Parts: sequence; structure tokens; C-alpha cells
Amino acid sequence: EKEEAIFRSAEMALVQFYIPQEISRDSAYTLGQLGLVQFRDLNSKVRAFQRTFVNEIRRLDNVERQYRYFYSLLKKHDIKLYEGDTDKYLDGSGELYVPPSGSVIDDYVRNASYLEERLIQMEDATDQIEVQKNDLEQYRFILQSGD
Amino acid sequence: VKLVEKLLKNNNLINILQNIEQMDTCYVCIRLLQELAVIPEYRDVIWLHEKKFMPTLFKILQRATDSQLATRIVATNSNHLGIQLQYHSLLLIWLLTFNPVFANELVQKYLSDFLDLLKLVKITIKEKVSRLCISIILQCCSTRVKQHKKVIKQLLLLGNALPTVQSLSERKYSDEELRQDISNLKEILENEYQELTSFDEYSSELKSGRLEWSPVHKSEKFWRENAVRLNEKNYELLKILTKLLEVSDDPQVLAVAAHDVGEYVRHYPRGKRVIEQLGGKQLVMNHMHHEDQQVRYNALLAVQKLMVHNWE
Amino acid sequence: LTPNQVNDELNKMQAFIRKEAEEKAKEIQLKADQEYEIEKTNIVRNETNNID
Amino acid sequence: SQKNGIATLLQAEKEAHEIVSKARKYRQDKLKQAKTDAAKEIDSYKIQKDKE
Amino acid sequence: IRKIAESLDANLYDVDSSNEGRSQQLAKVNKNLSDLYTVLKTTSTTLESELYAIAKELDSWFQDVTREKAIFEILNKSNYDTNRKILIAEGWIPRDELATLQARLGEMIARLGIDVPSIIQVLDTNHTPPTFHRTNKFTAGFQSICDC
Repeated sequence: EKEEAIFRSAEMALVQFYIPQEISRDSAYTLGQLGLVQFRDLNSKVRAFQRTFVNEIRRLDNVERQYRYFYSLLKKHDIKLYEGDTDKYLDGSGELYVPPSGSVIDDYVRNASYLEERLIQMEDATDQIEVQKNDLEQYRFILQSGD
Repeated sequence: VKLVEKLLKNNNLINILQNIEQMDTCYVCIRLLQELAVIPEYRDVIWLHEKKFMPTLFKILQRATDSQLATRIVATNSNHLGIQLQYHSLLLIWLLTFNPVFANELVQKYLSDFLDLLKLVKITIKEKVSRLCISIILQCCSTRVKQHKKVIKQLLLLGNALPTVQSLSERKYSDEELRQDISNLKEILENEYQELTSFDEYSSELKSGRLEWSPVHKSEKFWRENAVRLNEKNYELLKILTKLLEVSDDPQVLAVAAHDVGEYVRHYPRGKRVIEQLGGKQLVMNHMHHEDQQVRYNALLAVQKLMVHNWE
Repeated sequence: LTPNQVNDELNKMQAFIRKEAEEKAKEIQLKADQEYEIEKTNIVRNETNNID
Repeated sequence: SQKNGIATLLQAEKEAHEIVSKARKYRQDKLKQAKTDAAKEIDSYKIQKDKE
Repeated sequence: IRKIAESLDANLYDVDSSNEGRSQQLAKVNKNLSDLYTVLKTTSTTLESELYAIAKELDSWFQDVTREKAIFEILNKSNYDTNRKILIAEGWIPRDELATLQARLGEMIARLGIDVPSIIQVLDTNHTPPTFHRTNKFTAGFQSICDC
């Protein structure tokens, strides 16, 4: 079937939910893949700091912070990025195939950390040789006038 | 008891518990066992008879290494059987262990096989796994049995997921029944490693002559907190570690040599002159030419230390 | 699909909840049995100390 | 069959939690018996030694 | 002398009025000279290799974090309770899709939910359902300018 809805107007049916929570997040792909829908949230009279997901997003946001931090240094020196190869194929048309993923994000958090250590140590422990070396050769040159 | 004594030893029954490519048989073999071994009477005795079929469990879980939602051959998979099998397996395996002797033995028996057991939830989990996946390691560390303070060391050393193990904790889960123990896990798991007496253990392993990365030392803020006591000790056995440093074949020892040299970063320059007893710059230079990445990463830090410290 | 899956959904979810109820009612009581035993053993050791 | 099933769900979950609550109450009774019977052995075990 | 020099420009240089100590100064400076130049070339390869390796994957990781973030907020648009294991949310479904999306829920049960619609029975409210219009993938600008 198909209704023009441009010589008319449409209507989307609401649905009552009593989904048990036991499929809470593993079922995320359910609507993440081809949800193609809108919601009427019921969470009212209570705010971010008062609700639950605020807590984890507080740990999350840090990863984006450090990522955009990296981006500057990455573009800094001489090199480009291949761009998201997934973006060409992973977001391929409209698919039910979106590969599953559960907790791996936390593994990503720890790994991006371990990295951020690498990055901080590198940047802050390489950014000094310059000046002390420079003054050292400066004095060396000064030595030449000792005759 | 005598009835089950007959029922235990068989020939084909072992096959009924061996069909692993086809999972129909062991399934019941062990669901009925679960409903069986509830009472200690049969629990202990039957454990005294089946100490070779753990590989059953091992496959029942190791399969998940490669998995995909809409793949493999199963019809009506886990509405009641597909991973209800895993539910059985895990619940029985932990359930039975509550005689302190049981886990006390099994841990030393198959440390490693239950090492990656941590991976059970490293990536994937579903509803009923939560309460149990690590609720055995709960028992593997409880303060009621021998070696309840002896082996988990290596568990942590090879795992290192501890930060991500915490990362499992925060994401709230619907059930109360699991937040207490999961918190308990980390709290106890921190009150010993941070308490892992540094110079005691350090000098012990040093005088041993055999060494591993021993990443405790590199985690060093609390170790530098009393590095002055190392200056007291003056680490002349580190003068010996120099002798160790000329010739090396263990990647761990070779790289930790550089790491040990390098911790000066948080240590006062009053160590700089005792270093000045050293200082032939071609030494760690030729070492720098040893470019093996696995060590080279921190070999950069090592060779770099001298000059930025000059900045320091 | 047709509105007939409710019988599966509700009944099976209650079956899961009940199943878990038996599992953990028996499990917590088994833990009770072991704790019973160890604490009784410790108290018996104390009485043996008195007797010694 | 869910308009009148909200009360049924409430009752089923309440029963599922109250049965486990009574199971844990039975656990606590078991522990109380453990202690009160490990401390009452002086009636027989202690008087064994004076008979000796 | 030194104060004005440094305030303007000066680098302290303990020197010798003859060429004898010249040798000592040459020796002491050459000490560090022999190695100074390493710092740069050493620092190079590490950042080179690490940036090459990471670049290929950081973008993917950003896509990830974004996607899981979004779904987490979507979840956050729902309700939870402890005593009763029940999750609550509402979404409005096309009138014509009154049954196909249930078959689609069929695609999230076979192995991902125990015959799980998790609900299919609906209680409806007088709240005005929204309408919709589409441009038929051929006249996007037409309808867009019409409706704006």
C-alpha cells in the first residue's frame, strides 16, 4: 500500500509499552538499526543531575573531550586522515545488519586513557630539549673567543 | 547415596556428556545435575567423581570468541535452551563449589582456564549472566579458605582490566542483588595492590635475580613518596642492575631497566649527581640503537630523560 | 503480526521471574546452610577451648 | 489481556519478591538457630567432661 | 654590570683569562655535545608510528562513541523501577505500519529476546497523533518550500 499524504495528511499510531527492563540496553540495536520512529518521553519533573544516565555520560563526555584534543595534534604536523571507512560501508543504505556491541565502549575508554597518558608524557617531555640545548650550544660558541 | 554411586560410573553416559558438537545430551546431563547437586550430600560426593569433564563447560563458553546475532544454526535458540545451557553450566559450576575445599583445589588446578573466565562479560552479557559471571571469583577470593590471599595477584597482573572492571560497575543495572558484591570486588581488589609493599617486594625480587615487568614499581607516586628511603638505600644494587643492563635477553628485564632508570622524572635532582657517577652518554645511546619497539617505546623516554631533566 | 502474542509475552516473563525466584530462594538458603555450618564449627571450637 | 493485567502483574511481582523475602527470613531463622544451638551445647557436651 | 646586562640581555659565562682552562671548558661542553642531537631524531619515530597507527581507528572510535551516546540518551527517554522489572516508553507508529513493524520485532526475537515483543497490546489516548508528509524522493525542494 501507499498513501500520498501530500494531497492528504497522515497519522501515526501510538503504542503502549510494558517491556521488562531485562532487555534494556542489549536491545538498543532494536531501534538503533532502523527505528525510524519518534518517542513521547515520560521522564518529567526530574532532571539530568536527578536522573540516572547523567552519571555515565559524565564519564563518557571526557572521551569526546580528549578526542577533539587529539584532533588538533593529529592535524598538527604533516598528515591527513582516511576519514571513516565505516561511514562508506557501515552506514550502508538502510540495514538491519548493524553489528552488535555491548560493553566494548568501556574498553575503548580505558584504551583511549592509556593513550592519553602516552600523549601527555610525549608532548610534555619532548617540549623542552629545544631551549636548554640551544643555550648549551650558545655557550659552546661563546667558548670560541677564548684566545 | 549408593544409588548415585551406581549412577555415576558408566561408559556411554560419558558420551552423553561428551557430545559437544551436538549439545542436546550434556544439556540434560547437567540440568538434572543442577537439580541434583543442590544438597551437599550428593554435591560433594559427585564432585569426588567428575574431575575431567570441566572441558564441557570450557567449550560451553569458549565458543563466544566469535559470535553474531543473526548467525549459526539454532531454531528457538535461547527462549529456553540456547544459552539456558550456559546458565545451567555456570550456575552448577559455582553452586557446587561452596565446600571450601572445592574452589581451594580447582583454582590451583586450572588457574588459567578460569583466568579468561573474566572475559565472560568483557564484551557480552545478557540478563541472567550478570549475577553469576564473576560471583564465583567472589568465592575465589572470599576470606574463608586457603590461598584466599595468594593467587589473585597473577589474576590482576595478567588481566589489567581492573580499570575497565570498574568501568563495568558504574553502568547501572536493574537489579539490587549485584551492586553490593561488584563494589566489594574492587574495594578489596584495591586495598592490597596499593598496599603491595613496594621496596620490600622490590628489593626481594631484585635480590632474587629473576624478575618480571612487575608493573607495581612503575606505578610509583606512592613509591616515590618514600624514594628518599631508596636514596638512603642508595640503590647500589642498582649499580649492580647496571651490570645487569650491559647484557640482557629477557624483554621484561631489559625494558624495566630503562623504566627503573627513568622514574627519576618524579624524583629530585639530588639523585642527578649519584647518576653523575654514571653518565657515559653512549651507553643508553647504543641501547637506543636497540630499537625493538616493544622496549623502544619507553627507550625513547629513557634516552629522553637526561635532557628534559636538564630542563627540569 | 496479529494481536495474539500477549499470551507468550506476559506468561513467559512471569515464568522467568518465578524461575529466578526459585533459583535464588534455594541459593540464598544454601548459602545459609554453609554459613550455619562454619559458624557452628567456630562456636564448637570455642566450647572445645573451654573444655581444654 | 493486559488492561486488567496490570493488577495481575503487580501481584505476581509482589509474590515473587515476598517469597524470596520469606526465604531470607528463613535464612535468618536458620542462623539464629545455628548460634542459639552452638551456644547451648553446655547442657550435654560440657557435662560430658565432668562425668569423665 | 651583570644586572643591567641581564635585564637587557646576558648569559652568565664563567670563563678563564687564559687558554689553559679553555681545554677544560671544551671537555665539559663536549660531554653533553656528544649526545645532544639525539633528542630530536629519537622523539620523531615514536610520534610518527603512533600517529600513523591511531589515525586509522580514532575516527571509527568517534563514530562509535557518538552512536552509543545517542542510544544512551534514547534509553534515557524511558522510565525504570526497581521492585517491578518494567520499562516504559512510547513511540507513534505509521497508521499503515500497524502490523509490519511487529514482524520486524520478529527480527529481534529469534535469538535476541525470548519470543520478545515485550508488548504488543496497546491502550490508546485521545492525544492528537501527529501527521506527516513525504516528497516522494523526486520533488524534495517543491514540498520543502511548500511546508516551510
